Amino acid sequence: QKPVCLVVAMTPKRGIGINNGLPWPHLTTDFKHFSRVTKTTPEEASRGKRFNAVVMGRKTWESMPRKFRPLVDRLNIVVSSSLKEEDIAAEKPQAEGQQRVRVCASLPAALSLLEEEYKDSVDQIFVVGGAGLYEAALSLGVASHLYITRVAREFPCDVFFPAFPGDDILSNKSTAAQAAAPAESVFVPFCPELGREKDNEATYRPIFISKTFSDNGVPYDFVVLEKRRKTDDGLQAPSSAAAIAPVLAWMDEEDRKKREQKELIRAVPHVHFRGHEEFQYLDLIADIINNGRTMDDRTGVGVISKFGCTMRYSLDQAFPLLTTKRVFWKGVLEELLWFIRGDTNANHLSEKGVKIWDKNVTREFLDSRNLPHREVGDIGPGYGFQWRHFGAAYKDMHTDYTGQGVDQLKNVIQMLRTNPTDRRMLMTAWNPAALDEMALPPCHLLCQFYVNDQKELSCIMYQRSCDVGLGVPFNIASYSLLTLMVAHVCNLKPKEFIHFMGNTHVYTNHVEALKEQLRREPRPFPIVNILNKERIKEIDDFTAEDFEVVGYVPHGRIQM
Amino acid sequence: MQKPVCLVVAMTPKRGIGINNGLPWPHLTTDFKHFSRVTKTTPEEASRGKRFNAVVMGRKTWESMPRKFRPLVDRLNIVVSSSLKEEDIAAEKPQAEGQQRVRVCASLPAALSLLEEEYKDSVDQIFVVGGAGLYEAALSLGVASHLYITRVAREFPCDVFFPAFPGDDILSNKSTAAAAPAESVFVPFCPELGREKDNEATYRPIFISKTFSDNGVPYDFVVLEKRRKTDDAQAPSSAAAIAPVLAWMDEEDRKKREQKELIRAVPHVHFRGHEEFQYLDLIADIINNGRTMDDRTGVGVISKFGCTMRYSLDQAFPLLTTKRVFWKGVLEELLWFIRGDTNANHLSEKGVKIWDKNVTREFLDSRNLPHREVGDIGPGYGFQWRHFGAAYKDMHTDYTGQGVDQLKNVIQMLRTNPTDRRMLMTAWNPAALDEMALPPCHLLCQFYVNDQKELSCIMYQRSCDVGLGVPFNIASYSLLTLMVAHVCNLKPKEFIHFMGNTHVYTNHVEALKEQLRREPRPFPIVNILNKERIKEIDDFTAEDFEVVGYVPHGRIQM
Ligand SMILES: NC(=O)C1=CN([C@@H]2O[C@H](COP(=O)(O)OP(=O)(O)OC[C@H]3O[C@@H](n4cnc5c(N)ncnc54)[C@H](OP(=O)(O)O)[C@@H]3O)[C@@H](O)[C@H]2O)C=CC1
Ligand SMILES: NC(=O)C1=CN([C@@H]2O[C@H](COP(=O)(O)OP(=O)(O)OC[C@H]3O[C@@H](n4cnc5c(N)ncnc54)[C@H](OP(=O)(O)O)[C@@H]3O)[C@@H](O)[C@H]2O)C=CC1
Ligand SMILES: O=c1ccn([C@H]2C[C@H](O)[C@@H](COP(=O)(O)O)O2)c(=O)[nH]1
Ligand SMILES: O=c1ccn([C@H]2C[C@H](O)[C@@H](COP(=O)(O)O)O2)c(=O)[nH]1
Ligand SMILES: CCc1nc(N)nc(N)c1-c1ccc(Cl)cc1
Ligand SMILES: CCc1nc(N)nc(N)c1-c1ccc(Cl)cc1
Repeated sequence: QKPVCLVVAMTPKRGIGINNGLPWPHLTTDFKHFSRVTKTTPEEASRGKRFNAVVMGRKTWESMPRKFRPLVDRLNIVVSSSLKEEDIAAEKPQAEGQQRVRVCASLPAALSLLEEEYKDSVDQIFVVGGAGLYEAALSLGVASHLYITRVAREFPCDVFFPAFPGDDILSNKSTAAQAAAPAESVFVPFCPELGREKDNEATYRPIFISKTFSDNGVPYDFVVLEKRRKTDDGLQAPSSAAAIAPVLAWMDEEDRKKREQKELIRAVPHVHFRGHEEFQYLDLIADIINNGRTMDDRTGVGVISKFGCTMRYSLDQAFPLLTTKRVFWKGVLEELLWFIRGDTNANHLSEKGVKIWDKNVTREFLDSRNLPHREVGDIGPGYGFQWRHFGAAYKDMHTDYTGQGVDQLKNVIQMLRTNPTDRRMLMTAWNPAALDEMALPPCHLLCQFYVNDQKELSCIMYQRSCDVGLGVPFNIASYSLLTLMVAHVCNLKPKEFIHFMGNTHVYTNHVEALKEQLRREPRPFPIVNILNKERIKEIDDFTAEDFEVVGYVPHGRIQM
Repeated sequence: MQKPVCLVVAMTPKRGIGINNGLPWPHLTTDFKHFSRVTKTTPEEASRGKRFNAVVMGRKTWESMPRKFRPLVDRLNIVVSSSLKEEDIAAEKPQAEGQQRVRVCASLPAALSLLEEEYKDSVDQIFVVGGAGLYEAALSLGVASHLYITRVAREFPCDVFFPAFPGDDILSNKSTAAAAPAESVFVPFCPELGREKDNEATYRPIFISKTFSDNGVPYDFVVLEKRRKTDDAQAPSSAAAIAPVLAWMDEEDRKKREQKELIRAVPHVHFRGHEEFQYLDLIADIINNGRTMDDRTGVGVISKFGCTMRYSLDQAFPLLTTKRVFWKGVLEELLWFIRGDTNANHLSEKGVKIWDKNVTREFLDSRNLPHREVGDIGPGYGFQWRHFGAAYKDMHTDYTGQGVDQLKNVIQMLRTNPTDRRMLMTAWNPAALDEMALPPCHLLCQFYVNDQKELSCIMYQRSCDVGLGVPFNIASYSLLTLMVAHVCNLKPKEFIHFMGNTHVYTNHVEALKEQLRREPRPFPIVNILNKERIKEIDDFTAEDFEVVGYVPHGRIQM
């Protein structure tokens, strides 16, 4: 009895085709993935001819170009009542060592044919579309695994993958007892022989979530879902390992005792291959809750903290705007352009609807800072003032500072353009002489740039204090966005943002909300495009209308 | 023999194990726990009708054992002796219920046969636990598959020594003495074949732990494995479902790996607990995976961007051991930093010349500082630490009260509000960079206190020569953390190293590959002397520190 899997690419609304074609421009990595999965013999992936079978409906077969069909090096089965096997053979000369294309009247007939006629030759069976055959395979319950390429952008479609148990992997579902009726869905039998019985309901659970890819401006990732019941929950010589085991046992005794005391928090534990880069962020939250120390802090709330943490995010395919909770993109962008301008007037942010600075520039708060001479909204000689005018004497948010202090951002960009191997391309906001004049001591206080041999730019930012629940996603996007902007005006390609964290903490009053967020599987990351690239020559040329975020499909509000 | 035999011992770097029929060092608590856990645990519990292990010892070791511990409880005890009588031992202290009668045997082979014969169903593992006479017999018989060695990092006077053995280079540097065939015990690989030229074994490390200490004594744990000397010059459905996808995702890295000869430090060590493995693994990862480019001086640099390491400070001090670190230089330069001094002649006159090449008239002129006196580093590291933002005239000026004194600010906050999240000290002053002989390399450090009065430090370094600078930099900021912890009545916990451009020079690669053949030795202890006299960071002098148990490998021939 041979394994059956489904292989499909779909939009978040399950769109898979239009006018008997695909909805999107060509997805190059997905095509490699489709070929490799369906052509790979089982012994190869784990490292007389044996081959796999691909089963498709008639429209999917018709949708292919004559030169491309049948799919090479796999047995092709077409489910159809009208197509004839002789016609297919008559299309073009049969190639050597290629299986004759078979036509069957239903999916059960196709599987029975493979089980019986191809018992010694076929290894694996892939159902590869379209919606008619996917629906048949789901309702039959024969698919142990679904290989889904989640395309993050929406496209006009007229053919959709059937709704299925587990399709919350694609998009947000009204499920908090607020749905008007049980969601539309195929019934998937867990034991296929027992059909539709209440006791026999299955669901598909993700075991695999890759990092985000893109081609042709389309972001997407790869997931593998495994059928489950709905009522469900180095290497060394053995002698070497046995000699070592008693020493490890006593060395781990103190940790094992404290593990067995508390319950260990773990983000979406059923996902075994955790390639998505947001798993760094989810695992960080879990590790702070599990292993941080509870302590007191400036605000009085109480925190769990760890000291010295790192994450890295790729910028060459997609943009790390986190998906298990929506990030305030407009605030990230408006605040970064404000920084770049050297602006210290937080009212300019507030009037645009970005309120993040307001609580720290009230008359009340500025007086707690012993700055009663500060007009409301004046953050003092803080972040952007130090970036563009490091060391200048500060009067107020209305003063013109052109030519005062050191313009670090200009110096970094000039060095990247002329001497990109330089090891001093740094920008800092931490000016200890100015700390008492500021509304807040800088939090993200240092960044460093680096170029490799292929004109790829990377950025490290060092943050002294990190609220992982609320601040960290925002800071990831700010400095990733900065890296895209610097790369563009320096004729570089953005490669990586690297995040160095000092005091890294969650607030104890957020612990329960974070546990709920840690039940969410990350979605594919969006793409951030720079618009009007020919117009933008210098870092000061960017405006708030020069950016577009594409394919951003985050989880909704936290039910807590 | 169906039953495994292992040797368990603690020894100084000179193989010393005993004096006056006792141990040569103050009590080592963690080693005593380790000894009990290893010899007591039966592999049902290690891997996770009574079964037990046996411990076999010589008569003097039996006599040395404090009577409250003797016989070793929950283990069968066998004493090898020509004079002790089993009846006398039993009458001296009769055994509790469910404990084993102590046996007496005339030789190690007699003891091992008794165990294979009479204790077939009950004994699991056999440990030889001393002393030198029984260790020598076991080594020469070749019955011990593994050696559990506690490496005590300090020499102590001893009158009894572990025998010289093949593999004892794991302990200390071996001079040009050849002497070994006459000196070392010959260890049969196949014990049945005895001493034949084709039957020669050696012991190789598979396990090196992090460094522990008790009572001022640093030490670590290694397990050695017997080898031939001629060796030397989830559910399957889930996993199978995932495999084709991983196969294509890894195809690019796989085809580059197949073309590269991967560098790997001492790859026979499988458990790599020693914290110096982070440094050795970093060298390897830079050579395997760094990008080769050219730098300021036109030579090749292999570089990576954004690396980290972490070193514990609560038991030992991370003075690296695969190559000697210039401790005097580390300590003098830090004291100089703490003074805000910028006169590199003050270092040079103490035999610390690390700054000289960057304060010569010729070099200073290349910095467009022709008005700088020889030896004047400008407003650099310690000046920014103690006088941040102050305007700089020369290295003779008195800058008292000028600028921001970050170091004093950090100490006062640690003393008064330790959970503050702003305890930072920076040397990166962009307004002063052009006046400095060198732009600062280690430019920012941040402190943190947990709920147990334990202090940690992060230092951020923009440019890291892993071959030469980084071991020095690690010692500098670990030492600074020890000093800050003391004057704040805190305990030092951890030094965390954040690295930007992390590189090795291509013309060091050959010498580095040699270094990567060296197994790390236990870290030494750094003690602060005269603690009662030292109340403020400025109070420390060079005489206030001692380095205990520092046993680094010697110089690289390449
Ligand atoms: N994004 C992706 O991964 C994929 C996208 N697509 C897109 O999907 C669309 C085509 O899919 P679709 O339109 O659903 O058509 P199908 O490929 O499902 O072919 C439908 C035909 O196949 C036969 N058939 C299908 N289901 C059954 C069944 N249960 N029992 C018996 N015969 C059956 C019938 O053939 P007859 O009428 O001859 O009896 C039916 O008319 C195209 O736009 C294509 O581009 C296709 C594959 C994968
Ligand atoms: N640091 C460590 O890990 C350890 C240290 N020690 C230290 O080692 C010292 C004792 O070791 P050591 O002095 O060598 O004495 P031993 O413990 O080796 O006992 C020596 C006696 O044991 C018997 N014996 C030993 N080897 C043989 C043999 N091959 N064949 C027959 N009988 C044998 C003889 O007993 P008889 O004379 O009765 O025939 C011999 O006189 C003490 O200082 C002790 O503290 C001990 C154990 C571990
Ligand atoms: O960009 C920022 C700015 C602030 N914070 C958080 C860290 C702390 O929780 C708090 C700042 O207060 P202090 O670290 O100064 O105490 O806000 C961030 O996470 N990111
Ligand atoms: O404390 C120090 C000072 C310097 N370097 C190394 C790093 C670089 O190889 C070189 C300084 O060169 P630049 O990065 O400034 O170009 O010295 C260190 O590793 N540690
Ligand atoms: C490469 C497109 C693709 N990607 C994935 N992940 N699955 C598929 N089933 C297909 C596909 C679509 C149309 C045809 Cl005709 C064949 C295959
Ligand atoms: C705990 C000391 C110790 N540590 C180790 N690692 N091995 C040993 N063989 C011993 C030891 C020393 C003397 C006696 Cl009598 C028994 C055991």
